[PDB]
Amino acid sequence: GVFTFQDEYTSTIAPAKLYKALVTDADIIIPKAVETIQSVEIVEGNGGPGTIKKLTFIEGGESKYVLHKIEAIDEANLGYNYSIVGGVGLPDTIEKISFETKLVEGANGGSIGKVTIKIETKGDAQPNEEEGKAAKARGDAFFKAIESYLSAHPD
Ligand SMILES: COc1ccc2[nH]cc(CCNC(C)=O)c2c1
Ligand SMILES: COc1ccc2[nH]cc(CCNC(C)=O)c2c1
Ligand code: NA
Repeated sequence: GVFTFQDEYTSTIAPAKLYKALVTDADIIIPKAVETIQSVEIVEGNGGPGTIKKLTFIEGGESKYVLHKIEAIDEANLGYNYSIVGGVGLPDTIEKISFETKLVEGANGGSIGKVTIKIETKGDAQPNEEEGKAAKARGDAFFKAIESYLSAHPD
């Protein structure tokens, strides 16, 4: 099956500066800002499409990682697309999960962060609702931590 999900986040922060933190300078900023993420590193590639990044994080007290493959990166248009290509544990019935993200101008010089998630499953399997809830919350917390960090570090 094929399933879509969307979420949106608002910030008082300007979109180009949020995108620099989230994407350009992600390998430095994300582990500083996000207290459950230990590291974000390039496993292979030059930063462009095809690049594989490894995000190491703690969950339930246990060290885990996930691998992200960069699918599109467009700084001019504040766009970044990636799919999950590996990690700890099993996908179970999840064949594929990709993300499409964009930042746009929001209220009073601020931003809106838009994320579209596309999940492909085996046959008639449905995406797990408890894991969806957890993912949704993680996304919220992630975007919020980045905002906190940038605010606490004017520039
Ligand atoms: C969670 O909210 C958003 C919103 C707009 C976004 N743009 C770019 C990213 C970063 C995507 N990097 C990772 C490791 O997921 C993003 C996140
Ligand atoms: C609360 O922040 C966290 C904590 C652990 C994590 N592992 C992986 C991600 C990336 C999350 N990116 C998006 C677009 O949802 C992550 C975020
Ligand atoms: Na961290």
